[PDB]
Amino acid sequence: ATFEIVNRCSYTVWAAASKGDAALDAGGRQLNSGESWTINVEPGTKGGKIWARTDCYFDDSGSGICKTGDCGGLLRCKRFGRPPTTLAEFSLNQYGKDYIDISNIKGFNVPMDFSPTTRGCRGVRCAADIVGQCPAKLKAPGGGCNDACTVFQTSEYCCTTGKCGPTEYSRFFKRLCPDAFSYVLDKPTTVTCPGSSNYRVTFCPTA
Repeated sequence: ATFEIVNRCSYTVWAAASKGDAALDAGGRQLNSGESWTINVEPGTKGGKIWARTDCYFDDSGSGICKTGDCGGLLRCKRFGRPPTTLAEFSLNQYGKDYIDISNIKGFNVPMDFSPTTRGCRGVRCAADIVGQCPAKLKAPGGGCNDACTVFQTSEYCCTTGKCGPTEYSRFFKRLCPDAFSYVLDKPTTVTCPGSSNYRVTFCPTA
């Protein structure tokens, strides 16, 4: 499956792609404003994620740091990134279908659209100014808007027991972005696509 990753932000981002225990394609790359990077993701990939990292520095060996979404200091991510990170999430070729969503469960850093480039399903988008409107207690000093689990580490926010409800904090994310997951047990906003669809992830789709 091909994913074209497009940076429409006015600032540079460092795209990342991982399934948690391995890189997808090269795992990461710098995208200047306007740049597009196309990666290939193996069919059957379960629990894949794509995200943006901001304010990164890497040396010539590809080691460094990012202010949001850092994946163990690597340019080429092999693991998931440090919150806050808006997440494009996907599982491919699962009994004949693909499943896609956007999630704010790990917070929000950069607005995103995640859409198929092939027929048979709709895209999803979370492009509101979540960082600008972020509740004081969730603001990440390093940049972005943290999820409540990251900030407070309670069973209720982290849904540790599989029993949790919406919260004042989850409702903030849901109000700004109805089409993204706002907490673990949120009413799903997952889209079912034909198996083996192709996709485009666009950062800052409306600006």
